[PDB]
Amino acid sequence: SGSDGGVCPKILKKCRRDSDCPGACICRGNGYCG
Repeated sequence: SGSDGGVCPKILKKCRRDSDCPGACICRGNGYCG
């Protein structure tokens, strides 16, 4: 979850790229949603 579009619920779902996460989420450096 970030800002100005970066909005995400709980993060515990892996992500390859930012849009790999469901919702308006992005991807953290830990290899999971943000």
